[PDB]
Amino acid sequence: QVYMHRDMLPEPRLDDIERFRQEGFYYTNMLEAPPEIDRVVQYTYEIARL
Amino acid sequence: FINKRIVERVRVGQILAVLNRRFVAYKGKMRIMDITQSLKMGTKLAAPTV
Repeated sequence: QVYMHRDMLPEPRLDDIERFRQEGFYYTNMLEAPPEIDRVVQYTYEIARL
Repeated sequence: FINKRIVERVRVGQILAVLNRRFVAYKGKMRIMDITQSLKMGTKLAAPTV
């Protein structure tokens, strides 16, 4: 279950420094659930070759 | 007796009367290459044929 998709790295705003530091902000590319079935396009070798 | 016009006594005004055949010539930017040697057994083409 490996997918290719265009996404943006988060850019949080540091309006309050210690308030932001208190929450453990982090980012990952791990997915909570696979995408909806009708939003994906499946390639094989044959389609790419054509 | 030969039914061919090998030698003809012609007036000057008809010297250019012989130019009557079309010629078609490729320009200088073209290239002519032979591809017979490419018919080897290991080649597989991207879009398959019937």
